[PDB]
Amino acid sequence: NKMSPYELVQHKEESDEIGGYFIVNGIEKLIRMLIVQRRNHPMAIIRPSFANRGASYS
Amino acid sequence: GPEDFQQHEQIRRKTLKEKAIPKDQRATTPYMTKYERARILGTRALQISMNAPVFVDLEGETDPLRIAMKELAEKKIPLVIRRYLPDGSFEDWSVEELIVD
Amino acid sequence: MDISKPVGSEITSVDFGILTAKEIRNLSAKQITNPTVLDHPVSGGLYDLALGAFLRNLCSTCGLDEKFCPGHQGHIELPVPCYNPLFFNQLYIYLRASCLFCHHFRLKSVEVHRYACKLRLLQYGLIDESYKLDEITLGSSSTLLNELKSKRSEYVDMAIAKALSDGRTTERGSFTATVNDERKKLVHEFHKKLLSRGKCDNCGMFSPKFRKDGFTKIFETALNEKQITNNRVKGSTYILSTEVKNILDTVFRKEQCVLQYVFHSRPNLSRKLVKADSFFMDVLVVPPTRFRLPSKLGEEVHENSQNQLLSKVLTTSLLIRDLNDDLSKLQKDKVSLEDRRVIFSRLMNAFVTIQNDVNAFIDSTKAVPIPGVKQALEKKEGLFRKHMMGKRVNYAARSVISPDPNIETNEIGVPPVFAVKLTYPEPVTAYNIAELRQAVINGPDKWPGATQIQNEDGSLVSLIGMSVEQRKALANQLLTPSSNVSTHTLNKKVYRHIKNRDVVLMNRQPTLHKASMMGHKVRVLPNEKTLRLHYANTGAYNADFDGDEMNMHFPQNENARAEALNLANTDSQYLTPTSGSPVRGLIQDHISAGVWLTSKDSFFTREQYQQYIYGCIRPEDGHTTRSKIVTLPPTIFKPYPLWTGKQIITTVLLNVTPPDMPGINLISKNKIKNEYWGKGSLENEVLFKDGALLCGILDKSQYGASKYGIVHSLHEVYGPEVAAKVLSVLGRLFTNYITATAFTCGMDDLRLTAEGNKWRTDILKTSVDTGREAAAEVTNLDKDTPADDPELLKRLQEILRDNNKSGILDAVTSSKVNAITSQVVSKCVPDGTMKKFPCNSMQAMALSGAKGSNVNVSQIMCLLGQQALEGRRVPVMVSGKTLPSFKPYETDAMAGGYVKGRFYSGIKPQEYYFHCMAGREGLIDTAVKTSRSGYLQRCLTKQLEGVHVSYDNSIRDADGTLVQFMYGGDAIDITKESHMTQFEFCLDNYYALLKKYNPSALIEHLDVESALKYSKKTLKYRKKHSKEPHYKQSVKYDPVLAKYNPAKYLGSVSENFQDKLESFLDKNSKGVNEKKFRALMQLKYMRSLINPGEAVGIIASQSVGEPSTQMNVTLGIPRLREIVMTASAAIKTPQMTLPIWNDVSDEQADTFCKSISKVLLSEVIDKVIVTETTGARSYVIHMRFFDNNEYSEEYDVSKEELQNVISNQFIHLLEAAIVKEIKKQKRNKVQRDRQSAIISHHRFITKYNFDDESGKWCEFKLELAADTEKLLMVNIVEEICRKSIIRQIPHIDRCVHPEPENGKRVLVTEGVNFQAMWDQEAFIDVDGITSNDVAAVLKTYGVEAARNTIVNEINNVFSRYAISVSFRHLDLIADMMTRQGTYLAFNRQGMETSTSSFMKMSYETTCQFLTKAVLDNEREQLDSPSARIVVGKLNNVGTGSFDVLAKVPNA
Amino acid sequence: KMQYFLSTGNLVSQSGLDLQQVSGYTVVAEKINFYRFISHFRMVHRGSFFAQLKTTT
RNA sequence: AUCGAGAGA
DNA sequence: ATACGCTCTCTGCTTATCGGTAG
DNA sequence: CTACCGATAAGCAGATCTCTCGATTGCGTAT
Ligand SMILES: [Zn+2]
Ligand SMILES: [Zn+2]
Repeated sequence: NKMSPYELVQHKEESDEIGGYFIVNGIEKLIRMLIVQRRNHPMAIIRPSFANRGASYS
Repeated sequence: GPEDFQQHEQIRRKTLKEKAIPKDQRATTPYMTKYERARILGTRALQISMNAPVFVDLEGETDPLRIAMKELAEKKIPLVIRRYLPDGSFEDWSVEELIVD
Repeated sequence: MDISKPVGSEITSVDFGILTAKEIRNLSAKQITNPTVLDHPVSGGLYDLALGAFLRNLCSTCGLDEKFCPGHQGHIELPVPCYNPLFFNQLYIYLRASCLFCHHFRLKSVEVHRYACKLRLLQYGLIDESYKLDEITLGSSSTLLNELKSKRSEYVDMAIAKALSDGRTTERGSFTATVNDERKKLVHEFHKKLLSRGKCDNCGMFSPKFRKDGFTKIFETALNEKQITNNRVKGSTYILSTEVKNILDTVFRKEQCVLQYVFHSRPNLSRKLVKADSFFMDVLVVPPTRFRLPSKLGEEVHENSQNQLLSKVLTTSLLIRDLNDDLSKLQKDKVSLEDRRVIFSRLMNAFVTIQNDVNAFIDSTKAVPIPGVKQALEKKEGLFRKHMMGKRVNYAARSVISPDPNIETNEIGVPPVFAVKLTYPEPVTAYNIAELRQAVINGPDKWPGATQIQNEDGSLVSLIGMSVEQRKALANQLLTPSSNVSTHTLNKKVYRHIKNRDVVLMNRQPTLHKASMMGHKVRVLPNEKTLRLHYANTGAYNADFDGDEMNMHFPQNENARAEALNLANTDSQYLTPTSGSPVRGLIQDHISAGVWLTSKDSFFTREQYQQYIYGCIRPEDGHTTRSKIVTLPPTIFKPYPLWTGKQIITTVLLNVTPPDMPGINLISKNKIKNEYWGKGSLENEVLFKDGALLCGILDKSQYGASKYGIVHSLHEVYGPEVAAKVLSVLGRLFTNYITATAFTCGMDDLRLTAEGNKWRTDILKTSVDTGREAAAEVTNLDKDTPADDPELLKRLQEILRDNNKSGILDAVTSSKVNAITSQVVSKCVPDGTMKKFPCNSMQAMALSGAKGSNVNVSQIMCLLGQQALEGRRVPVMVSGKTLPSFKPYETDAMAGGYVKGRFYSGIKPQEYYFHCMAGREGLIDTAVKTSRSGYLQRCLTKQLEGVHVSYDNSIRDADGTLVQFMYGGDAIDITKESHMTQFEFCLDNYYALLKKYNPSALIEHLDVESALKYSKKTLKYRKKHSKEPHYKQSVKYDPVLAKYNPAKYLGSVSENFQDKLESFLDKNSKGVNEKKFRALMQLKYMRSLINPGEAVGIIASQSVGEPSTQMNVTLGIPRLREIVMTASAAIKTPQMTLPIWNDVSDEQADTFCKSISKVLLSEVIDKVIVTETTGARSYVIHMRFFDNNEYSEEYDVSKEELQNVISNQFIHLLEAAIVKEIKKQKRNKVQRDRQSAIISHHRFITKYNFDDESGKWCEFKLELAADTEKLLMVNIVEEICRKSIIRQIPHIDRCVHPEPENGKRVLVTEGVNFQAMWDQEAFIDVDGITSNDVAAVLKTYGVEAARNTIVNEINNVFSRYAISVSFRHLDLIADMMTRQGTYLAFNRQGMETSTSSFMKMSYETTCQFLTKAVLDNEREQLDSPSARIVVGKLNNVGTGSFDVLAKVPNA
Repeated sequence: KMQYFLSTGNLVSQSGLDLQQVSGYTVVAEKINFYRFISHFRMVHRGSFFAQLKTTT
């Protein structure tokens, strides 16, 4: 977490090893960032599927 | 039995004769089509590569397709094209009878 | 396929049938009982040794190992018969509409007999008889009906006997597409008539109904109290499989008479009775162990899914059998019924379970789910489309392609890695042992060598693990007399490597046309791991050398060798059949090298000239026709000899063109003007004379893929071989020239001068205010208004809110800024450039056509211009800012995406952002378009794969159905149509054309007088006539192509060709006379005919599919879908064009358009005020219109018509909407008389009025009951105002008057209604109206008008994108579509009426077409190409159109 | 279970999150070069929903 | 064998 | 501890309940 | 006065070039 690059090369990793990924079965994995709706904001929406949901639905 | 096969054979040959178009009234192209030329060359090459007697003189060549092309140039291909009409009628044109291009 | 093991027998046809339970019990090897597969195989299990050998266990049936055991079927005995999932719908339809009492159908017996007689007639080609039987209605009670049925039976018998006697049908019946359509329609109507019955007619005994809940379950409902009342005078429940089987067995054994014809399409010789046991599965047949071997993947052992489902069926069957023994205890012993009731309910549940298990084993959508046997044969991954219509192949290779100009243009460069693995079976002989023995001595490793030596008896010895001395011994014993008599008619084969003489077939996916798979010649190169391809093939394959790869198929028999070297080879495909244009030639470096070599500035000494000539042309390789290179006198004699590049071109032609022929006389142009060479130059005008380039420069237009260039002309005059040789020689020449005088581009090519830069700056300084001016024009504001005026900003805000106004603003601004861009580029190129042509290599590439274009040059050197996104400018955020940098509503061209920057100098960050937007859109569009048109080609080709050319010169489908009587009307090959109207070219090259045609050998085999006489008569008659319309003229003379065969009678030509030839000979009188020239041109027409056996259907499908990828009425792929993929009766944009009389002014035409176009009521409404008062719940719906002098002018609608529509339709619709909403919520005395009339006519109108003096208001009070809840009364009123029409003509949305294009003045209306425009003859030329809608024109004008509309529309999609597709393809498509008199389509709907069912089931919905083909016992004679490849028989099109016979010399 | 989620990408949830897709949540950080590796940690995805679609807005 | 990620034209 | 029973796409064909016309 | 045939609202079946790598059923149960 806080090792300087000298200690990082001493512990066999890399000079400027970066984080953000996991190791599972010796294969490195990353949880890819995804884009989602802005939180805590009511946004007006027009969508045909809203009317397709039922009857009398605008 | 034997008579049933005899009548089956007679019906088959009668149908064959009823389908054949005699040489005096065929109304197809006098030329040899590209497909006919290609298949006649391929079949003659197959035959000669299968140890058939040859008529033209070999010039040291060993490609059967080239020998077949030489025979077609010399009009020595002993083959007949049976052009089939849509209804099953057929005209038996000869290779020498047709004019290549 | 070994050619030394001939096969005598052949599969003539295959007929679908039903596997009965008796034969499978007879044919099976053993029954499978326990649902355990392994402990070693379980005896009596699925992997039993009677179903085939299994893992070194010899099969107990045939006693052979896993190699020699074909696998045998077994059967599992179902305890109860089960509903076959395939036939369940027919089972259900026949179960319904039947009498359980009388065991006959609930339809009248006489009507059933009528249907049976009609079907018996349709079994033969007797459509007319089966319709003349209907008019025998009695005529001419029970005795009368019996006599009528006897009359109908005797009529059918006599008609069939007459047909058999007179030859129209044999005893096997005549089954074609139209008789199939009639039979399907008759059977469909028979079933529909059956199912629409309520009470039995032979005995009025009401039968209980039935209900459906999917599969495996059929239930019946009980009659009602009033229904059983008739059942009281005639004197829910789960039905069982055995019960329904007994019911349908009785019905079928009673109505055999009609069933023998309902379940047959051709007469059945054996007269086998149709039985109801064929619809039930009492036995399941298990596929052999060979086809159900375990799926083992290393340690990952998995059980076969079929074994899983069969084991489940076995478990349920054994459970039922065990349940059948303890239930016997509760029936023989007098035990209570509760336990017996439980055991019986368990037995019923087990019946349902075994039925579902069988339905799972057969199908997987009726039972994540395990794929059954139906899913293995269903879709793209199914058995058909993945293992019969496309396969993996031996003797093929794949690699990356790299260019090579030192290889023949018809050759391929094959690495030694491929050349040692690929091999060809060459049988040894007495003339071949010279090289085959050498190859055997070489061995598998030393190219060229033999990997294997196939003995006479089929033994395949391998030389890989063999020593050199042993290989030499084998090669010495290679040619030996056969010691065995049984094998004395064979010779040993040698699997020698792929030499230089062998032929190979290349292919690059996607194969969008046949040109993308050609037969190249093999050239074994010494470096490895890349396929070397000339630059001529890049255009053919759409290939490239940035990572592209392509396959290399190696044919294994001399038949395929000849096919690839002659029919599929590279040089015989110089011209694409899509439009007849060439597709081969040099591309970039050769084009620029030729532009530099063939200028006046090029001079070469004697040694340089000789070196170039010998570099390009090499007689020892066969490149020279004279065996000795011949040169020319120099164009300069003093001070020292100097040749010219044009002399090098002349010498190249002189040495490759055959002698004893005149040189080419060609006059053409090139792409580089005469202002790019200076004042007075004439280098734009290419000029050949006796094969000597005397003027002009060779360009892209001459060598390359360009019509009427020197290479195309050489092709036409000297055959394809000479054009191929010329391409190869020019490739070698322009390669060696570019080595010594290399070509380059740099930074100085991209620079302008100081004056050019000042011009660009001065013009671009005028672009600052164009955006503001355009915005002011769009917002209807006077010019010279400030860019930040409040009213301008408000209007721009409105435009931002409204998408249409935004598009209008974008169009106007884009037009202005594109005008400015054009000013800049035309001013600054090439006048302002620093380095100029030909030194400027950038402009050299642009003008020469080697690479790039003037657009790219302008973008690099002047500016990038407007960035267009989705046909608009850059998107603008909700705040009016198109980017954070630009202030809201910025009226500036740069803000909207106008890039005043060039790639030479760089673009600002904002312009960089906009250009990234545009580039991203382009990448997206290319990614979509690369395969948006992939379904269309297969949809066309599935149906058109059999349409070929017959020896009658009539194109007709594979079965025999005639599509057209003559290909394109004239039987002219498109690849040979090029130089037919080139009469000047033919006159110039007359002597070489005569030499190539040789009429000396084309006289004794032709009739040269009768066709000419008939054509003269026809031309004379047509010249006398043709001043009268097409309907009034009497024919009296069919065109000469109809009477006389164009390929056998000289002079029989199309009316257009003859007219053009005569017009030429009459308009230019020019030493060879007109008689011999006309004779030569007619012989050329004879020799330009499409050969019998041509795959014209495939060619048309490919030529309408592949050009589609190059892509207010729908265009491109959507329109091609509407027309040729589904044939929609309702298209997105139905339009019909209306010609106008020449005496109608444009004002009158516009007035007619206004008076014809529809106008809704909402289009004259200003606003509506609803004053709702509940003080019994009323409404006062005041309506406000525009000014009369405004809406009457705009729409031609007056006060009287407005009052009429309001009084009649608007108020009525308002009342209807109000009452529907109310029901939904539960869950001047003339004016007085008018008001009273409206009140009386409508439900709850209390007051009414109208502005009878101005037409400005329509205020009427409405009232309702107080008990009703609150209504919106604004939304419904608005909807009603939208709905109600003021003046409309049915189906016409809007009639508009476009600008007169092509001279003619036409109107276009949205929506097709022909019979409604026939009434306006005073303004419309009623006999000239044409429409987009093919269905409407088919309905109101006939099949042929629909044919013309299809052709014109399917041509209008390509011709908008400047794509040329020959009308022969479109005519063939349309004549295949309307081949039944209806606007059919290319899909499974239009495919149903087809003789071959293999084709349809390979197409799609395989299960459905299989059930239909097995119910009718259809027998297809293996005619369609799909059926041929399913059964593995030689195709019918092309080289399979005939047969080859051997003339033995002994009887 | 966390290791299964990281190895497969499948979001096996008995209740379902507020997200649309159920699979492909974890990518394998490839090490072809440092440019690829560093760009793995700067990418943001719209979702697997829009890959199988026709609308291009 | 199946479904997920990605890559080449 | 272990073996074995088990939630945001495009068409076109087909079915259902309300309209009449006629014996 | 009811049977039969259209005729629009609803339901249901279906396709849209090559190549790597990674991952792989949950409990239950009777000893
Ligand atoms: Zn066996
Ligand atoms: Zn009955």
